[PDB]
Amino acid sequence: NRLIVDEAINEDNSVVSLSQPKMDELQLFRGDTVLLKGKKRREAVCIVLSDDTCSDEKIRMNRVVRNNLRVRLGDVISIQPCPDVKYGKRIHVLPIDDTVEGITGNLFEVYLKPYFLEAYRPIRKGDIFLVHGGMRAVEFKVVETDPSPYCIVAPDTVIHCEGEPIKREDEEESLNEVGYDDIGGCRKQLAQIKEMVELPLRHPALFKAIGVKPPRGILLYGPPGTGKTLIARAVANETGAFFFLI
Amino acid sequence: TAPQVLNTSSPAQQAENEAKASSSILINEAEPTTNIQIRLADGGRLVQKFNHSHRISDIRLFIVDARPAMAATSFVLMTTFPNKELADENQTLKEANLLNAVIVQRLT
Ligand SMILES: Nc1ncnc2c1ncn2[C@@H]1O[C@H](COP(=O)(O)OP(=O)(O)O)[C@@H](O)[C@H]1O
Repeated sequence: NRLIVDEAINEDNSVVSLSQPKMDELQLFRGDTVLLKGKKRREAVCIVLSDDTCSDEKIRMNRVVRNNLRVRLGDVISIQPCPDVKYGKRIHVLPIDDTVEGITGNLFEVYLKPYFLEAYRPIRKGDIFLVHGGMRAVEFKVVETDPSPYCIVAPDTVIHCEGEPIKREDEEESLNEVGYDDIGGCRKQLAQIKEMVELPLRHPALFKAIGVKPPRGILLYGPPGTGKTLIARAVANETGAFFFLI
Repeated sequence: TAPQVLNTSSPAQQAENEAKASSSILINEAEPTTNIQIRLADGGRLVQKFNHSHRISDIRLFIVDARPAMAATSFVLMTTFPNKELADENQTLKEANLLNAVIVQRLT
């Protein structure tokens, strides 16, 4: 599943391009329920097998999952079949970036219904995608969680309309994307940090080959004013551990 | 919407029926084999066993031989997101772009 990625074609997540000889090489299941993984422990599910515009061994993903789960174009895209999920009942009426730029109305009939072709949003309940009719730049955070896992929803039942606008600060407040490249050249000791956190990095198997873990507890030493918040948050969203800074 | 079919078959005979439906389709090793993926909307179960060059009527025969639940139930398959349906059952896979495409069991 480790393979190169295609450039952008459209601007909709409801249409996704396709590389059919690479699916002939691999084993990927049907359509709407296919998992893609990557950075910041973010599991995401959307559609594949739909457009077939580009060539083999490179597949177009949507721009909102180009900036999320990777860093830029030309990265390594991974695929995973995640089938047989249940059916949800009318996820979000609540957008989180551009409610005040326009009119509210019915708060879900206005922007979701002209911009779909029976793609009933199998996205994480709290994940983002730009969706609007005319201006086409309204994100959302999902508050309706009728299914627990990554699931599509049933066509057009009824929910409430409690959608209120918030400033778009939540993604860089709670899931701020940092990597090895996002610290300005500390690779004299960033390599040491990566060595120390590699046994915490999803690896119980080498614990019997290590005896006790040498990270019983790690102290960061630096001058007053260099800051250590993003340095300590670097292992967050690269290991996926619960951060909970105090 | 329409009535569906539940798990009325035995669990020990489903793999035997899948093997019989796989052996019903002729296998040729002189062609690049295309793995046609079918997912049914009667509970989310999905199988795949096909050859390179066949027809949509052979896909219907494979669905009939796979399980006896939807053999007599009328069903129309479709591909998601061209906003189109799957007519012309005598057409081949390459002409109507059925190369490992989306097949969704839709009940009318
Ligand atoms: N070595 C570094 N590499 C990149 N950015 C740094 C570095 N040191 C300080 N900064 C910048 O200093 C600012 C404030 O630092 P602070 O929030 O106290 O902790 P941190 O330095 O871990 O972010 C941040 O915006 C951060 O980008």
